[PDB]
Amino acid sequence: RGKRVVVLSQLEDTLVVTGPYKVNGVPIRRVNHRYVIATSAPKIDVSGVSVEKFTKAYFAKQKRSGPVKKDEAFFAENAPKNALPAERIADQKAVDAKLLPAIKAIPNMKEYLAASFALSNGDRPHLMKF
Amino acid sequence: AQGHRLYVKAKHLSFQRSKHVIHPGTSIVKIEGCDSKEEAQFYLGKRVCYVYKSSKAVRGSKIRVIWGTIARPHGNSGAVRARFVHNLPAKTFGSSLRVMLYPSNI
Amino acid sequence: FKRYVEVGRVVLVTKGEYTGKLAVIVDIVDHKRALIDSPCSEFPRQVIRYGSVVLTHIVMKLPRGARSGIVAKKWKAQDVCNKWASSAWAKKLEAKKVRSQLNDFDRFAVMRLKKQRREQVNVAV
Amino acid sequence: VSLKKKSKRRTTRLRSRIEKKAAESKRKQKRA
Amino acid sequence: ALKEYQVVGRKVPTEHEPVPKLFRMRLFAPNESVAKSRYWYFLKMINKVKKATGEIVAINEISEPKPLKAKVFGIWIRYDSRSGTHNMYKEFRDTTRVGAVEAMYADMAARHRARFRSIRILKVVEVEKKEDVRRNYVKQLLNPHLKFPLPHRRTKKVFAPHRPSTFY
Amino acid sequence: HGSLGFLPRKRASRQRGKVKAFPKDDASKPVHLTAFLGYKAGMTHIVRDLDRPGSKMHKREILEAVTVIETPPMVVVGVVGYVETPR
Amino acid sequence: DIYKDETLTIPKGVTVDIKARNVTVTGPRGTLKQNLRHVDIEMKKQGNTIKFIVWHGSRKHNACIRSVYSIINNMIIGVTQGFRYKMRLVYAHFPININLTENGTVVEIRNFLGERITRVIKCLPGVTVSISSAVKDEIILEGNSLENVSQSAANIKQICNVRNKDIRKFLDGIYVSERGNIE
Amino acid sequence: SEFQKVVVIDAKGHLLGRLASVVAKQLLGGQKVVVVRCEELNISGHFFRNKLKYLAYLRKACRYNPSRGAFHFRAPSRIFQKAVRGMLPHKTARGQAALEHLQAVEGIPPPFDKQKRVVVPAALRVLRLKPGRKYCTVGRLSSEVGWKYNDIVAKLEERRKVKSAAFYQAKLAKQKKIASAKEASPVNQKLSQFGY
RNA sequence: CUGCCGAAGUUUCCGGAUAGCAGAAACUCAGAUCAGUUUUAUGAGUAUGUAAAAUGAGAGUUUCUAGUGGGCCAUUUUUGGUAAGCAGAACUGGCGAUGCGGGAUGAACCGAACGUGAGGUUAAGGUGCCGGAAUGUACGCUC
RNA sequence: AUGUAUAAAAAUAGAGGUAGGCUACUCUCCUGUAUCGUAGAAGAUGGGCGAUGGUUGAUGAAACGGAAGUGUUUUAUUGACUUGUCCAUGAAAUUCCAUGAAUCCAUUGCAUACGACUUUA
Repeated sequence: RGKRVVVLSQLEDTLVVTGPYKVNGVPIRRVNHRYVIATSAPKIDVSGVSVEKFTKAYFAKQKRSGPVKKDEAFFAENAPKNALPAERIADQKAVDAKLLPAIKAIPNMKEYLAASFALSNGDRPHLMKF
Repeated sequence: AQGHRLYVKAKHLSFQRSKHVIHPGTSIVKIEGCDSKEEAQFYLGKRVCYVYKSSKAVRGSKIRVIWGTIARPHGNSGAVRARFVHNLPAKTFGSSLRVMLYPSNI
Repeated sequence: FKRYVEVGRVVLVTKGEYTGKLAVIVDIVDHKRALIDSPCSEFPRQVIRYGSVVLTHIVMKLPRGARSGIVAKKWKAQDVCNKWASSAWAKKLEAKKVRSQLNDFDRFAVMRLKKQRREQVNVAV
Repeated sequence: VSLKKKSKRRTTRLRSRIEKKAAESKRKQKRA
Repeated sequence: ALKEYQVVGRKVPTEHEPVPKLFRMRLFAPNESVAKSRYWYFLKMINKVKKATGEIVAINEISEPKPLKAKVFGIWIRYDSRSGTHNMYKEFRDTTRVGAVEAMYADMAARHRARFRSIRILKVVEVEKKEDVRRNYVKQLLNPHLKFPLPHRRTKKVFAPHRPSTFY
Repeated sequence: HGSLGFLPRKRASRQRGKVKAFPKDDASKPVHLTAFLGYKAGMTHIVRDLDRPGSKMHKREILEAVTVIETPPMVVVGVVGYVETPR
Repeated sequence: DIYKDETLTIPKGVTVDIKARNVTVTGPRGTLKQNLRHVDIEMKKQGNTIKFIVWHGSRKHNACIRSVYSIINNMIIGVTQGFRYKMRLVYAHFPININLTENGTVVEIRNFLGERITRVIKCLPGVTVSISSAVKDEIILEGNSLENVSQSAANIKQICNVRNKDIRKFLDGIYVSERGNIE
Repeated sequence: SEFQKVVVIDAKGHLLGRLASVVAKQLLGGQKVVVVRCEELNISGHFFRNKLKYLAYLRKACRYNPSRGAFHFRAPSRIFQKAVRGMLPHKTARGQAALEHLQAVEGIPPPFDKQKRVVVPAALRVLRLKPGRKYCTVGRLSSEVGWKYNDIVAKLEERRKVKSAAFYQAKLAKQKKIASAKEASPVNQKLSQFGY
């Protein structure tokens, strides 16, 4: 929450989005369009990054078919370090590599995604125009 | 400390009522910063939550939440009507509510 | 006093769809209504109530009941446009107007801008 | 509080007889 | 919102009166239905023409020919009071005949507490010459150097931080 | 009944009569005390010349009952400061 | 009426400042400060002319314009010529003894109607009392404020009042004889 | 618009009922309200009329233990608290909790003289009364019906105004230095396009 | 215990019958009859009575069997009046068998007529606070 | 609680200044939609460049605050952080919302229906 993210493509229902992982460390994710604030920030190129590999099945979680879960070794498993194959870091690093020159060229883009959005005193969302 | 509060501050005014008959199913919520029914249209359908604290540690946490949704404006002053999953207690009149920014349509 | 409801005085509309628009009182209808006109085409000559406008310090030399064309000619000759802007009141209103149509990315740039502005806090001891 | 010496608001029996007083005035004018 | 309506009407043609006289009235009403009702009321009270025997031959709203020219309107009315028989003459300065009548109705209901049905407007005229003006407050309006500070200014956001300027 | 200025009609909460009002403070007068504490021993009667001008018994002897209170000197053991407040 | 105004020409008087409606009229004779907050009137100062202006005022408030005008003119007269009141003692049998203290701001009256009570009156500020030798049993009250001088005369007269006696036959008292200016 | 957890209201120049009506609703909304300078409140109507109103209020008494009768409070803050209390459901537990969130005082005591004091435009006498309308001050009304601390509040307020003025001069002098050094930084004109 | 139907609230003759209102049973009737209604026409004195289109509804009888036969309030006409009240009729209304919203509170005032619920919208009355809802807009008057 | 951020005074038919000698100047007001503050794995790890400041934690202080002063400064250190301007790592699979005295027992009688009260021990 509060992280600023770049939209890669529109899925069937969600949006495949990811902040440049070298900027804000937000992996590729499906995000429902009802939990997104579209800003008037300048558009970042996306034609240079290939998105067909980003499918609902690709993001899908392995089915369990059972209520079983909840174990210490289970939580020691998964984790950002492992249980995700090296191709996942590979394609994202390709994404950041394709995305970084675009954000670098136009000023303030890197710091903007580094910062996290939040409301302050005297902020009224219905009157502010993102 | 200015890096959070993605919600809007609100207050539980009272229940939807006549002079003598109260209808606890829907509550009247004053979203602060909203001063007309036109501005209340922005907050229609947003998710409002009532956050309170309890002695028992349910789920290892002492913080409980009652969810709800803004339905329609109430009057000309910018107050709205909200329906919660559990009808809010009458002791929460004048208490603080949290209006989320989702489901977003901006 | 410094503001008198008189023919030729420039007013700023505060209520109605023309809020923020500049006008000049062409005639005094009565104690509670006046006829105004503006050189701008989007602002039509109309009768408005004093409660909807604020009397500005600017007064132009304009004959009573001048038509729209004469009012525009007098307005351009006496350069009331940029005469109102010369006041700090207009600059504040425009600065307020510019700020409200700002967006999130501009607001982010502003905080960096004003914090670079603040980083000095250098005053001679 | 009110500074009056009488309650400006009367009793329901008092207002009821006032409508009867209004009835008397109609009787005085129309028939009597 | 009152509207000025030209209502022309006449009794239904008959053998005795194959060409009935057409009577026209300029009368103000919120809508055409009220105007035609008021027209019938005046016609009955003057010519004794029954509503059933008559018919409305034309109804037309009349806009102000010069809504952007400030004028002075003098109105003669038959005020209905406790005694129910009084004649008054008033003068209002504005840019529209409808506005003057609206001000007339508001003024009479304010000062004399007279309702719409009790009041009947007898005639409305436009006093173009300054000299025929009979009212001092109107004459003070027609002075050439009219200038005065704005009166009755008075000016959610409760709890203002500073005090109001309530001045220039 | 008697005077209503004394209607509480209850036992006094205090054995020693508390002073409720002190004489108004004046800066012009130099520093002095205003009260003392004694013990009622008893009374007797005395004969005193009546130097009362205009009285029927001017320049004459009168018998007056007079109360005697023993007042050994008091020891000033402390001081208290009082601040004026809107309360 | 939309506009009702009164115009006043100020004299050599030094300052006629009306800051916060407070008229601090300073003249060669002296200075008087008075308050005009009781009236909602515009005091516009221009050169040697002062305008009291009321816009859209009613008859009740418009009556205050002239009253404000008069008190301004009266106090201006005070700072320039001032006011002197001549009060002549009137007695039939018992002489009225008047004593002046601290240059006359307090007047002590004794032996009125034979009474043994000393009637002490303190005059209002800016009023000095003197006994003129030109005319016997004559008291002169000179000052800057016409309000203060006339009030002082009224207080002295009311103190020396005849009670329970036929005023037709008992003429005893002190009464004001002339009301004028020092120059 | 927006709330504050604690709100200090400068009652000077306000109207009794208009300020009380706003305050009572705010208390019910769950806000904590501190009203300072309750002796400077104003009431529409001339003093003698308002004095007679208070005298009529004092007249309410029983024939059995006037202690059982209404307790008439003369302090200006207590007069304001009475106005607020009649606008709350005080016989009800909700109204009782509303009252405990109100703190009306005379003058500005130390814990609040160093805090910001907002005003209520809906209750300001200048914005609500036609000029030339008679009005009275609660401090004068209180002091004439039994309040005996008008002078002490007056003296204490004069000292506070002196100390407050001295603080302002230091703040104003400081603000001028930042104001002078503000345009020294070029960035203020470099990107003033954003309206700042 | 639940459900369904559901009055009369008073004529007309000597406390009873007749009738009225409510049901049941058994019939005939839909190219038929009705109506707390309005037109049209006729006369007669804006009303009246008589007869013949509009609108609505399936419209009729027979037997026999319950309960009811008060009052109160209000409008209008009229009869007298009287310090002034009011008194006498007629008239149809409202209550009465009936909760509910409003009128601070209420047998007669304003709305509204009721299975259990969700949503929406209103009547009457309201929108400073108690109290849900504009310390709304515009024009005046009043201290 | 989610920035728990903001202390002139008075007037409203006027104020506040700046610049001047209570009087001559001009400027500002027309609410806070302001000002302060706000980038960082709830905020990680290092490296520069440029300030020579800012924000504080713990000590040591001296001046100030009495209306309810329980807080204001000035600081002398020490320990941190600094985003003022640039860089380089890390972030994830949580792979679409959920968060020491007093009392009784005694004593007194200045007190007393009984308690209480005043004493003494």
